[PDB]
Amino acid sequence: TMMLYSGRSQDGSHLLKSGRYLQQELPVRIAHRIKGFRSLPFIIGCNPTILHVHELYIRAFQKLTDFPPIKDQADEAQYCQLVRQLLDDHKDVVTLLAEGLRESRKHIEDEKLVRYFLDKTLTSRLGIRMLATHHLALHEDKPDFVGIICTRLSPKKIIEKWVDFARRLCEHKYGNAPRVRINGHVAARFPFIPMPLDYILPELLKNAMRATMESHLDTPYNVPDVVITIANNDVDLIIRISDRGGGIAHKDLDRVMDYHFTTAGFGFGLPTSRAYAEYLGGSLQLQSLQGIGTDVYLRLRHI
Amino acid sequence: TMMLYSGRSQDGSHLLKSGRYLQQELPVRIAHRIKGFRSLPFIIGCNPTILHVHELYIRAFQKLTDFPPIKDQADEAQYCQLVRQLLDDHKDVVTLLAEGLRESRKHIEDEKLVRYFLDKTLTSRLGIRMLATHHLALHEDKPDFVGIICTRLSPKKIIEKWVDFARRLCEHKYGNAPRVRINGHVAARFPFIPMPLDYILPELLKNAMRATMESHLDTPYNVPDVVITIANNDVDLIIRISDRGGGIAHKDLDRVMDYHFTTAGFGFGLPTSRAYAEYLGGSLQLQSLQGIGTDVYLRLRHI
Ligand SMILES: Nc1ncnc2c1ncn2[C@@H]1O[C@H](COP(=O)(O)OP(=O)(O)O)[C@@H](O)[C@H]1O
Ligand SMILES: Nc1ncnc2c1ncn2[C@@H]1O[C@H](COP(=O)(O)OP(=O)(O)O)[C@@H](O)[C@H]1O
Ligand SMILES: O=C(O)[C@H](Cl)Cc1ccccc1
Ligand SMILES: O=C(O)[C@H](Cl)Cc1ccccc1
Ligand SMILES: [K+]
Ligand SMILES: [K+]
Ligand SMILES: [Mg+2]
Ligand SMILES: [Mg+2]
Repeated sequence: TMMLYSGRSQDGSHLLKSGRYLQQELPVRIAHRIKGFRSLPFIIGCNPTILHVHELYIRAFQKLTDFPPIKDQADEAQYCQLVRQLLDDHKDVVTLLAEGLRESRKHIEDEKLVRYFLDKTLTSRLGIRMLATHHLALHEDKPDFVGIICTRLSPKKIIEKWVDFARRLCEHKYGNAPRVRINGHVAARFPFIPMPLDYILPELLKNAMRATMESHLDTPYNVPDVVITIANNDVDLIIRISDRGGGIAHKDLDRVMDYHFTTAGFGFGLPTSRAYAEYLGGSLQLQSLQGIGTDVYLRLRHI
Repeated sequence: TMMLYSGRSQDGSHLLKSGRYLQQELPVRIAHRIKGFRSLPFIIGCNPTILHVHELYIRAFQKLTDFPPIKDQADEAQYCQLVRQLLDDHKDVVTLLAEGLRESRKHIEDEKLVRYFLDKTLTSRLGIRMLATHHLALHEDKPDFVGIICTRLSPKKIIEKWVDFARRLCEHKYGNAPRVRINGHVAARFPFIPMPLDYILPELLKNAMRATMESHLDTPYNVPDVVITIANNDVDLIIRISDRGGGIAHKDLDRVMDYHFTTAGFGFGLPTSRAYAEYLGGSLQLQSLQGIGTDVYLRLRHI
């Protein structure tokens, strides 16, 4: 449904076609988000933070539609400025929704409703930001990238990037962090879009590390490694993240995938990651060994 | 629904109550199996091997109902002889059903039907044999057993028993076998009924070993270990069997749980194991890392 244009061209004609495609596509997608807010239960839609986000989307739609049809490179250039502005203006939207919904959702009893709204809203948003960021990136001169598409992504490398990140957060909080071993198809390289991994990987790694530290309070200086296995085949990329952090309790298991649920970010890591994975044609599955640890399986389809 | 009597008594009164319970229970359960055969699609029910099994059940029902009410230890003793006879007469039933159904099932188009019949038939049969074997075992003087209930089963020990068994089959066929490492709650001991593990474990181990050998045809002398993790908590026992045997292909994944499906026993290992696990209140789940290996998770509820 959403096209990431991979074409390049000397005169910069492909930038024009891309820009014109965005211009047709973005207002429509934003209008769908606005309809989602309009259909929220009244009591939730009246929450001042939800109203703020609703108004941001209306404002986005207005600016996008106010922008004249792109006729030349000069126009396309100014359109990119608008798109950059909107991307920035909306950067905290996930956090505002989480906040606005936290209490308000407790009112209504159809708890399916908020899950559906958040799944639909956050995944459409991911898709919108991918499209827009892709267009902007077409102007960049990065080797191994066409827009936001890496032509030879290494799962091992991007995993290591987020491992370093998560380990530093963990070390800050607990004074130590599990080491991470990576095995399986460590030398794999293939065309792939980093952005979803950039959201999902740190969420899963933070979870695994927290769980490991909290279950080893007596030996923070000596905790079990987290073990990550990469499997690359013609159909999908599988990343298994296995910890010895004690598992997800039976009493918690049916709730960990709910937005807002946490035993402690703000309980969004798992449901958001799963929503993103499925949006892109993959999945996120959990296997809990209560008393031992948890295996988390991220699957993403190849391009 | 099915009670395994754990009571013991000096005068041998508990043997009488147990026997009388069997006498009430067995004919009813067998009649249900007979109704299952009666409702099989005509073309399948007419298969001579299916008819043979159908007739065995009728004959079982006749003998059980022909047996007079148990009034004393002398009677109970003779009833045990009948039960032993029937257990033996029916020992090859799974194999006969597999054979009788193999071709005949291809006729009818509702493929849900055979799955349902086999799930229902095989699990009811497991339950019946557990009840009967339990009663017979009440006469035995084994330490750590009440009937077929082990009062302090070690998952590690019973796993090692079947590991040795599977490794010998594997070595016979391929000239070598993966080593198996066991980790997690290796010292766990708890009350538990071995019989279902005795069916399931060798099936899962044979699968893992076959997969490992067939994916390492160039280095049969040096193959990846199978790794088994035990997790014991207050709710269930989890046994994870992880291999590096290349995984279950995407094109096969939705078929491996079908009776008769095999890429090579006779394609019964997985569906039978899952049926047994669920019958007992647990589950059997597969995680395939195509190109790398497979994790199989057996969960069984504590007693
Ligand atoms: N690897 C894991 N081991 C144990 N528990 C986990 C793991 N991953 C997630 N959880 C549980 O799931 C809950 C929800 O996780 P998440 O949605 O990422 O939100 P948060 O981390 O903000 O609590 C966590 O609070 C934790 O209880
Ligand atoms: N651990 C495993 N690794 C790879 N493939 C497996 C594994 N376990 C089962 N399979 C696949 O599932 C199929 C069905 O298995 P099963 O029901 O046990 O029957 P059988 O072993 O008789 O073929 C196997 O033929 C094999 O292709
Ligand atoms: O992040 C958001 O919530 C929106 Cl989709 C940002 C946006 C980007 C491009 C055009 C319009 C809105
Ligand atoms: O294995 C079988 O198919 C039956 Cl349940 C054997 C049996 C055992 C006890 C009483 C009747 C039948
Ligand atoms: K959550
Ligand atoms: K099968
Ligand atoms: Mg989290
Ligand atoms: Mg098998």
